[PDB]
Amino acid sequence: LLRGFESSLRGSRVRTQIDDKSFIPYTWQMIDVPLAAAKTSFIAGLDTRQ
Amino acid sequence: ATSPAAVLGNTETVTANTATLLTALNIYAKNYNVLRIMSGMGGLAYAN
Repeated sequence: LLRGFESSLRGSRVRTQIDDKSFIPYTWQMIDVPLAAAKTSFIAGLDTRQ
Repeated sequence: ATSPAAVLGNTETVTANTATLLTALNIYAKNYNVLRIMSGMGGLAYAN
């Protein structure tokens, strides 16, 4: 109780603990919708000029 | 242009001296194209 207590010494407040784990799971949403990926020949046209 | 006798009594081939101020020409053409919609996306069949 008086000597076996945990304390946040040096190394416990290192910055890499926030630098190693990305923020991707806390900000990105599970979209689960397919990407567009439409072709260019369909949108631009057939170029009937020549 | 300031004289109605000249403005109103004139011939087919002439106009007002103030017609020289009509220096802009706008030419329009209205055409057809095809707006295709498929798989959630739009596009134009004819590029040019």
